[PDB]
Amino acid sequence: MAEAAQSVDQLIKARGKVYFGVATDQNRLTTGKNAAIIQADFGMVWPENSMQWDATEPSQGNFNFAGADYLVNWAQQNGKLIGGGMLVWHSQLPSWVSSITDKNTLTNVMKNHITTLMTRYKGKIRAWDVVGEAFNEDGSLRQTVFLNVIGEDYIPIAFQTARAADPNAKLYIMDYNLDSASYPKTQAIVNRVKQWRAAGVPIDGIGSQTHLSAGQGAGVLQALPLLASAGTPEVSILMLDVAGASPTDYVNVVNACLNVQSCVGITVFGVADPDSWRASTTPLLFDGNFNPKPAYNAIVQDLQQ
Repeated sequence: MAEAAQSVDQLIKARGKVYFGVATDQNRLTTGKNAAIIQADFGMVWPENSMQWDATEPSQGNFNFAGADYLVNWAQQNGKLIGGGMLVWHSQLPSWVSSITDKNTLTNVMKNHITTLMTRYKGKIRAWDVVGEAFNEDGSLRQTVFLNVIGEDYIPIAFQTARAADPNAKLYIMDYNLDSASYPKTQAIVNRVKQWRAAGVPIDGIGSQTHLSAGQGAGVLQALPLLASAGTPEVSILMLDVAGASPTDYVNVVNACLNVQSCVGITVFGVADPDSWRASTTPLLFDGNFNPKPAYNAIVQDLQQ
């Protein structure tokens, strides 16, 4: 009953991009047709939760890598690239980290978390989301424990530490609602990343978590070039999904990446609609029967060359 298809990963590489990827983890790989679809159609996998802080360091200095190892091992078995993260994020943070008020203590904790995770997989990981969701909607920095205890230097320090732990990895800052050039948040992240790179922070990429509502794909055609103007080596579309999964929206986002030389690829936030955090809007590229949806076939048509 499986349908004939083409790999969007193979097609996007033929157009000069690095990958078309997907978020997943052990329980998805064990169920449905996820592993088979990822094997056939996607070239990079990202851990949805198994590399988050609550999963990997549930108490200080006590690391748990079972779920992360599963994904890394599966990807290597199956010839897939691997992305990791998020290393520094206020969500899915254990309470013991929020307990800390001493600046030097939290710095050491953050640096240890980054170094331990990145060293375990040194040379194996294409890219790490070093800092995620650091900005408020108005463009100011989000008042997380890291900002409140360490200050603004937590971002410089996090990236310097990551570069040392694995110099081969691409180091990303990531955020959401960067989907319109008109947003104060989009302009602010660009301004701050330019200034951070002038301060020597090794921010290799900006990753735009592109959770779109219907019709918002068109806006990414202007938002992504604006993000590229920060001058980072790379940008990327991360955690893509689209309410309604209209082919027009999905093709607009793909074309945004094709239009930007620093865009290295696109990652979709899961395989099949029923597993989406917004499943009721059927926002992914495969349906509940694990068959490719019209948007998948529209991407395929757009990437033919």
